[PDB]
Amino acid sequence: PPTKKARV
Amino acid sequence: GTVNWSVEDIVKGINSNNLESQLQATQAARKLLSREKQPPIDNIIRAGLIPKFVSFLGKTDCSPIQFESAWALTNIASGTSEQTKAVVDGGAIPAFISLLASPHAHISEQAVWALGNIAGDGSAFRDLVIKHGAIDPLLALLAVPDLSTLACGYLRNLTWTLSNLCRNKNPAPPLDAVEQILPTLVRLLHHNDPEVLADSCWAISYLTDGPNERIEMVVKKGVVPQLVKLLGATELPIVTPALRAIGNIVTGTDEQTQKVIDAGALAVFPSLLTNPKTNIQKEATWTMSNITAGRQDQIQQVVNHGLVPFLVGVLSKADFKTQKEAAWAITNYTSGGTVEQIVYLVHCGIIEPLMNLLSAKDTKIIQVILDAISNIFQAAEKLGETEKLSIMIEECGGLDKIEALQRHENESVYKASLNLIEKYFS
Repeated sequence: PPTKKARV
Repeated sequence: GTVNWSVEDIVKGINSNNLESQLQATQAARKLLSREKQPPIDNIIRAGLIPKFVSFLGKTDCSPIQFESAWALTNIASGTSEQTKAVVDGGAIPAFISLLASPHAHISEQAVWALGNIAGDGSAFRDLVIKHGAIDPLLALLAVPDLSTLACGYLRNLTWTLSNLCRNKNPAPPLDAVEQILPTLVRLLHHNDPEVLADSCWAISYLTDGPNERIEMVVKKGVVPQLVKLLGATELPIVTPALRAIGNIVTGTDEQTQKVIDAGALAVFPSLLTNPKTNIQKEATWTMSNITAGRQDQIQQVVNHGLVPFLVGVLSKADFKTQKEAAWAITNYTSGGTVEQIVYLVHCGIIEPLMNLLSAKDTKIIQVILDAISNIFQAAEKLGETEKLSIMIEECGGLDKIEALQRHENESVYKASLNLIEKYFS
């Protein structure tokens, strides 16, 4: 899983 | 119209003395930052807006601006370590923790997400989020009779942020934090949503990636049978972390390994060792190599489950990394096994692929194979059959490889190979 993620 | 604002207009609106103009400009910022193409994170930071956004997090009488600024700050914190640090430096951690208690679920969820990004930067920010007191309120959001009453996306974000609080080493998370989180994690590991299951498994894999005391904390909560069930899942995003966790656990004591065996894990390895995904095959073979480094009864259970032919198969044909792990499994098997177990190994066809792998450009695998060959020859000695084995090795062409190894660079290599020649082929 990604360490971070943006909300789009 | 909060679409395609200039940064200068956003600054103008946020510097107004009007909470609704500030709300409009913050929404415009959010929309800039939530586009896929090169969101202007650094321009927003340079405009000096983070402190304003953080202050907006506390505006309880204007929940829209709480939500808009939470989203903007989430996306800034999703960037590089410098950008995440910019968010932390503005005081965002305590403000987001305070928003965890919002009566508005989309706002609490956005605070969960932001804290996940901050903690996901690394060990220091993870531990700083913990020190500011995030765990209690996070877990409170999950303290319901049935997780199914929560919205799917909300539950997924909570699980993911929790997994980031379990992630990373040097140092690993604080022991008390792990103990506080584990019961909720175990409850999430039994939930029916594939993404929640996957991220719960990842968290468990992080927590078992360490010394035997961490492994034991996890194993004591009783998760091994559920991990074995998930090891059998059809979704690969679940199998992968479940297998990672099982492999970690079998790096531990012989008793923790035995808990893995008793839960039925070995029955899954016929498929894992033939899985079309290379990384699954490789991690399954690594796990096997740690199981064959165990006790003679554990080797025997590897035998009873029919797994030696699957190791012969991986040695015969697989990704080279997988083949190297298989060679390790064989050396461990022969180092710990009884004479009968090693004989069985030979009867399954190990010799020819083991020999064929000696033409590898990797020195480590050559050392490992030569050690395995020596151990097998020792068992043959104990039976008085060394000539049979020597003939086998010669017939498939391995003796030529061993002789070629006499002129090898590495010291241990030619030491080993000429020992073999002088001891069994003279």
